[PDB]
Amino acid sequence: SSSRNGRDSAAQRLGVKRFGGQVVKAGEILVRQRGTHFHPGVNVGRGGDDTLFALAPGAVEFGAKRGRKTVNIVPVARP
Amino acid sequence: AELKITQVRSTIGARWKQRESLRTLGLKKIRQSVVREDNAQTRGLINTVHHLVEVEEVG
Amino acid sequence: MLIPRKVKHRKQHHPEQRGIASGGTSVSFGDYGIQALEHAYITNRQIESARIAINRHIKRGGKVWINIFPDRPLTKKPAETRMGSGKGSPEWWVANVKPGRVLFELSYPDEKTARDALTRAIHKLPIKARIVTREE
Amino acid sequence: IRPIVKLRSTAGTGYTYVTRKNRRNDPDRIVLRKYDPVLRRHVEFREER
Amino acid sequence: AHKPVGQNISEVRRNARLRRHARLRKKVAGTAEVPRLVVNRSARHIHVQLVNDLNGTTLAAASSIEADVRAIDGDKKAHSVRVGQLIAERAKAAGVETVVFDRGGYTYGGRIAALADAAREAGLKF
RNA sequence: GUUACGGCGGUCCAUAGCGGCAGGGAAACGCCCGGUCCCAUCCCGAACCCGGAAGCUAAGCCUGCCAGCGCCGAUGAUACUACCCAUCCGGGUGGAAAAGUAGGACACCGCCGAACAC
RNA sequence: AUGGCCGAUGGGCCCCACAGGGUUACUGACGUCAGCCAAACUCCGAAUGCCGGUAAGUCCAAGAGUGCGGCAGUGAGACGGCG
RNA sequence: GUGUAAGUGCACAAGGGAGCUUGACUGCGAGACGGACAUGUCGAGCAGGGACGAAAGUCGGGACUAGUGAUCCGGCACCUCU
Repeated sequence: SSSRNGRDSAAQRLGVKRFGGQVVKAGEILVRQRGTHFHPGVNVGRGGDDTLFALAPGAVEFGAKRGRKTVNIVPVARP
Repeated sequence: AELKITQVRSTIGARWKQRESLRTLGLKKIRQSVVREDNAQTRGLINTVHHLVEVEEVG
Repeated sequence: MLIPRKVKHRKQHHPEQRGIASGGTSVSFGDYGIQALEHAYITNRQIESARIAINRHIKRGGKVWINIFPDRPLTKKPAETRMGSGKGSPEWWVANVKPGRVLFELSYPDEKTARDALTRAIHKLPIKARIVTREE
Repeated sequence: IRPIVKLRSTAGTGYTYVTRKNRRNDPDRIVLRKYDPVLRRHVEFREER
Repeated sequence: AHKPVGQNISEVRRNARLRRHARLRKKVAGTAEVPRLVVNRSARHIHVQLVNDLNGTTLAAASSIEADVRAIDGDKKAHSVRVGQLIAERAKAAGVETVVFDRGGYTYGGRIAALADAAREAGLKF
């Protein structure tokens, strides 16, 4: 006999790249995702592939806003 | 406040966390005894390697 | 023999034979019942034979319930074939029966004939089981 | 022959190029579309057949 | 007894206005350096606030209520230009030159547009 | 400063909702009156917009009453579980610890403004 | 997907037309009461592990880690515990 | 319902409709993801010259992820190179 299956796609390495508290530079990829399981918030932008990137430095802060899970970047105050 | 921690069993068959916890306690051999505090850190180390150590509350 | 009208997935992993049953641990339908004490895949044939054994040991009078449906497929590769070349086709339909799960229930007047019928059923069944009561 | 072909939208006022794709079963060859060229600025581009 | 069955056009208007207000407010938001000039418009009056949505606080407000503008012998658009002038000069007093206009879920035209153009004239930037 | 209050926002966006049954119209919010003007309906001045102030709080909005429906929901226990002990017991230790249930939880906070007060 | 309850729906019967009716030995959807199941179901949701930070530990040593370069070999694994 | 598989998402709409349009751009790209290598991916932001919008702002193709083929070789157009 034979199987009509056997295929699979390449793993896309989606996920969260910078978790809560992680200090990140601007443009840093925080979240690789397909939709908006994580939404963009403060100083975070959404790319064409629904990827979340920091628009400014800071520490990643995961929050909520009207039920949506959000990703925010809180500034790191210099001494 | 102080604990005497004597290694009684071996690192052979022991996992990385356990071996390195013993190192972090200062133990390298069977029947090697090290004296530490009763802090949370050494308490956690002992919780990780209780099966490899015999503990005695000093005084 | 019981069987589902359809399943979304015809080829499924084997149901995990672990854990005590969390639901169906009691009667909720009748007076006397069969409780299981082992893990097992109970099949169509077993269920129907046990139901029949009850319905023959006692006749018109009383009612029987079957609190499990065998909606879990089990495949079988053809015989005289090598390993591989795909997963087998469904052959058996089973119900994963954890201990505690009540399988059969009945309501009949005389406890004697009821318990004896349930004993016939248990002997048709592949597992160690137990008579249980709605009362306790 | 493909329905959606290369097109090669070129420019009026200088015949340099931009390329994209457009279905052949549109009833024309003339995808007049504005674009920015190098060496000039926004002008109308057409598809040289 | 009595029991009306359909939601009134007032409820429809309110909820829809709020919907489209939130719609444009997805993009628009105010700051201390660029406040949100948010409008409310009834059939009788018009109101504006300057908001810093960071703290959810108002910096300067204006309205067609107070007598200095209610006394005009003109239309609601006249009241609107006066309100724009007032909120412009009050914002200048508060230390503002640049805002972002929140039309409150209304259509930009008539009274609201006149208010906005008046504030633009008086000095605010948008 | 006080409102049965009008806006703008916030909350691990439901302890906030829905549905009650009894209420309110000071300014305001509103319905509401008309389309001459900007503007508008893939038809409609319904809407959008504009000009208005005849009457009405009927509705929206707002206030009080609530465990009726939904939502929240511990504790303890259980399941599951990392490590460990244990020659099958998936047994047991010390740690973590649900879901479901049950007991019980019914909006709050801020800024501005309005009338009044002052 | 189990049993009840209701009862559309149809099948029959009787009023016997054709419609409209009641009535049912029957099927009986939908809904509802109770009990259940799922790797490709999830209102939920652990422990662990992972990422990061931080304070310490080890610290005459783990003979650690990272970077560069020379030299490799390996790229047939096995059993056991757990999933 | 989302052009089309499934999933993640989308009702705040990314779904439905209308108007205007061509950013389905040029030069670039801080920083990142992913990573044997080669591939691949996101990208704020600066300028140019534009579209829409009152403005803020958005637009470097499409809700996202597939829809493709290294190098060699050769072809075409343009270029103040040889």
